Amino acid sequence: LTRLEKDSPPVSVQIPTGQNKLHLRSVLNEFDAIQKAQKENSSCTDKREWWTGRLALDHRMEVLIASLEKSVLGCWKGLLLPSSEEPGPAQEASRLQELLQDCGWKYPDRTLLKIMLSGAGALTPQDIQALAYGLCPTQPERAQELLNEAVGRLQGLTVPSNSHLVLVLDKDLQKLPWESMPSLQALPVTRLPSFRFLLSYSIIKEYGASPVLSQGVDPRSTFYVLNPHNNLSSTEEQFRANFSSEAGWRGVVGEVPRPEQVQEALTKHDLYIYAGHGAGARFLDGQAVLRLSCRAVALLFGSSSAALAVHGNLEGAGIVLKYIMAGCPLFLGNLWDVTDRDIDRYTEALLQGWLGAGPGAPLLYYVNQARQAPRLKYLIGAAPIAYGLPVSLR
Amino acid sequence: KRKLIVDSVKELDSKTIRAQLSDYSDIVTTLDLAPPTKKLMMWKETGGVEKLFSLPAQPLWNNRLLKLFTRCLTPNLDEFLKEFENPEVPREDQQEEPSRLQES
Amino acid sequence: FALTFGLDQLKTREAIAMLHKDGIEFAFKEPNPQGESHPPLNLAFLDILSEFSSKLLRQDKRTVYVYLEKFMTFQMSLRREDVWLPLMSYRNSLL
Repeated sequence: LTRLEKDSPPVSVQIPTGQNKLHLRSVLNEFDAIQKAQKENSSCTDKREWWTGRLALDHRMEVLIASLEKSVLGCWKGLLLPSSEEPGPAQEASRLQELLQDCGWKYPDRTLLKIMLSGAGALTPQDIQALAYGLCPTQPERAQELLNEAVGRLQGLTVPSNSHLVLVLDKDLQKLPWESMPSLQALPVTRLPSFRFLLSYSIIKEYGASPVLSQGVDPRSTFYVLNPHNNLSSTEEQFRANFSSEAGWRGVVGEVPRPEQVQEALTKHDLYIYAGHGAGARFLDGQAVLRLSCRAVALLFGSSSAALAVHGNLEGAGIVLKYIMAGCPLFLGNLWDVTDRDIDRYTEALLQGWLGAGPGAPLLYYVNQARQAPRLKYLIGAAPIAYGLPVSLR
Repeated sequence: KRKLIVDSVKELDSKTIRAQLSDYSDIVTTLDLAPPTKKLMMWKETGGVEKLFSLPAQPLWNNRLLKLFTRCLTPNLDEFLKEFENPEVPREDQQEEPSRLQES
Repeated sequence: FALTFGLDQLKTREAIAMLHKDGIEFAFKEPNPQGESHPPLNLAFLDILSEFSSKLLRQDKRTVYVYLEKFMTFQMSLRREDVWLPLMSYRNSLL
């Protein structure tokens, strides 16, 4: 884990999970087990059998999302939570070195004592115990006692500011839901492919490009593709007037849109709501998307719409990694497969929440809110992830 | 943590001693009397609910009729999941141009 | 009346589940005339229904919550007012 920030020296550490109870492969194998269970249950007729399976998988996904916070990150969620740039960590950023190094510290770093002070009340005594034992080896008394009393003395110190977060994950850690982690719920969290992307975003943002990040998402510049094939009657039934009455919107329902039309949407308008199967890799492939510049935030609500399929040792692959190369500001797509009604509830919740809030409304905030709309709030509620930089209205 | 139960109080106050000597109205009690009449004796015999649920309401004295009455004294979530809605359906299908070089 | 139904676990799960079902269906029985932007009638009952929550175990609590979603609706879930205090209490009971 490396927390890179301006005027902030690199703070990097390890979090070995091979010595704990929930090893880093247990979670990544339970995810696949739940996915296979869902694929198997997808073809059950008995309502009693089907509903039993859904309610037995939601609990397992809820267990998993908390495992990440309870076992893997451990005493290092403060390095993810906005660090306190207030002049309050300084009182200990050198106080807990002159004794910790004496008690056994080998490499006495100085930033690990400032990246955690934010939400000092939220810091827990058992968190403090690990933070102390690891920072202070050898003599068992002072090792914890000093760190614990010092952190206790600094409790309920201050309030946190606003600082958007762009977590970057590898080829295998991208599929675990890292957004619902019970520490990253309130904060705005997205996910970019790398760091050079983050800075090229600033280059484009300074040379009068990517107009969405300059002005905002115009609420009259949205294009929708609902029910390209006549298969999902429940969807069309729900989103017909709502997607039609919307002021200044245009789209296609029933018929498969022609290639010219869909390219125009991502290039001319600012928002692309997809309601259907997959990501529409049948009517718009990454090849057409790379051959245009993306000026519209992608809200693609279909199964595995933002899932980078790891087909072996190779890295991820999907439509998202080709919207981002076109200059897409944000990309909201589901990570695993979803059913109709739950994802329809999510889509309706997010849209009304974001398009009713008003001018200057962060999208990430209303997503964090729409996560509680699906009935199974962990199997079709924790699926939507975001790729890119924060977007909002004007 | 020697559990010696050692306590400073190993005596009694003379004030408390005289208080006990005078206030003997907290250790005495009243009189528990038994049924004062026959009807109440009967109702204590048969008023117990075990007898209330094993005897006729209209009193029958002959054992024949008592037998006639007392022989009549004898000794998951599946239904909830019925109310749930029908199963849903999944949202998965389950199914450069070469340029014209200038002629030589 | 909740103490009477001791946890013999001999299908006591179905009895207490069908008990909550009846409570939910009675709570969301008659919509309010004033408007559907206001709480459903007979919703304060859920506060009484809370005493029976402990009898269910975790799985039945989740199932009764999903059946509660059959009458709640997200907008009503996020609606935090004094007239909704009993619904908040019931939800916290089932969590």
